[PDB]
Amino acid sequence: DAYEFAVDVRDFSPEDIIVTTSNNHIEVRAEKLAADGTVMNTFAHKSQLPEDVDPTSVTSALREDGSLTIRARRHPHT
Repeated sequence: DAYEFAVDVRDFSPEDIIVTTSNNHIEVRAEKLAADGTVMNTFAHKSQLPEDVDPTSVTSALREDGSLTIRARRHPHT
């Protein structure tokens, strides 16, 4: 089984969407610029992964409905 959550990136461009991970957190972040290029819109979704989720297995899939799907596999205890 894997661990996944969704992010709302509907009004942003793929270039500005960024996924930053580390030992126990994932950080999705985007920002939409105007014609000139001034930031008119930005957010930052910073998650706190469980201890069994491997942060190096994080795949990301943008879909046509404007939702970003973060996905990481977990090695549960046995």
